[PDB]
Order: sequence, then C-alpha cells, then structure tokens
Amino acid sequence: LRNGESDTKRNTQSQNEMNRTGLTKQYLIDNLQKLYSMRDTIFKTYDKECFLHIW
Amino acid sequence: LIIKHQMKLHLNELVDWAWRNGVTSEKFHSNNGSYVIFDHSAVVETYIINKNDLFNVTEEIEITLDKPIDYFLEKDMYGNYREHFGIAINDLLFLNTTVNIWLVNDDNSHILIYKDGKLIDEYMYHQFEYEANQNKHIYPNNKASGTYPHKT
Repeated sequence: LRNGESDTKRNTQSQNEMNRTGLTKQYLIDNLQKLYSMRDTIFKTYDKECFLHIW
Repeated sequence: LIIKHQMKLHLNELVDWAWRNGVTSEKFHSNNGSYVIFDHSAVVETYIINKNDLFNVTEEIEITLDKPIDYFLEKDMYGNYREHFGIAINDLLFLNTTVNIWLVNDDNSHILIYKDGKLIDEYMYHQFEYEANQNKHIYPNNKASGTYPHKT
C-alpha cells in the first residue's frame, strides 16, 4: 500500500518598459511656396498701423 | 514613526556614523574617558583613544512607507515569504497582495511593522520591539583595555 502527496507554489512577477521615438520628415514642394510671405507679412501690419501713407 | 536607537560604537564606527549623518561640531566622549571632537564635520582633536573604546550615540530610524527600509520580510496573501533589501514598502510591484511586513534587526528577530493594510503605530511597535527577542542572552565579557595614561 503506497500513498503519496505533493504540493507546489509558484509566484512570478514581471515588469516591462518600452520607449518609442519617431521623427517623420516630409518634403512637399507646396510648403516651400507658402514660405514666401511668412516673414514679409510681419511688416505689412506694421506699415498699415504705424506709418504715414501719404507722400 | 521615529524610533530612537542608542548604541555603542568603536572609533571607526563612530567616525563613519558621524560622517554619514553630518555633524557640524560636537564632542563625543567614550567609555574610558577618551574623546573625539568634530569641528566643521572634520576630526580635529582626539584624546588617547584605545581599541575597544565605546562611544554612545543615539540615531533616529524612521519607518515610513515612502522611505527605504534596509531589510524587511513580506508575506503574500497566497502564502509566499520573500525578503527585500534597501527598498521602500511602496516600491513593491504589487503591494495589493502583501499581507504582513516585518522589519529585520540583524539578530534574526522580526518586528511587525505592516499589518491589515496599514503601518503599525509607534506604541505597538515599541511593544513588538520588546516582544520580539525576549530571551536574548548576550555574552558577558569585560576587558579594561586602559590605564591612567599619565605618570601621576
């Protein structure tokens, strides 16, 4: 006559960490055309509201 | 939860403790009347200090969830026992499962600090500190290790 017993306890603790970084650079020719008046329109509002418009 | 802890330290241990827990200026007397003077956190003047001279120093150990604990024992709700060194109680990944946490005192004596989800108050901690190692017999040993240094 043979009797057996058996126990077991497991305990697993895990940790993850994932860091992602991306930089998608897109070259459109349209964005180059819109560059033109970007700086100039700064001094079109200066001209209209601070300086004399008659010769 | 701040606990006073009075101890007797040799010269090396006293110097180490003083430099870790910054002391701007203070004189420490010893068992045998020798003294060491710290000035501007630098040792300046020491009397005739023999080996085995004991200096009395009291340090405050504070037990809080947020600050690290040097050595503690944790019991999960499932029945697992684990030991953690030098991490805060909150630093456990799953504090939810933890049921009891006992501080360890280098004498293999456990003192309950965390039960039922909350810290143990100061007075129950004092009770458990008395209670943990009642029948602790320390070896009795006495050597003078000194004699009146001067010629008299």
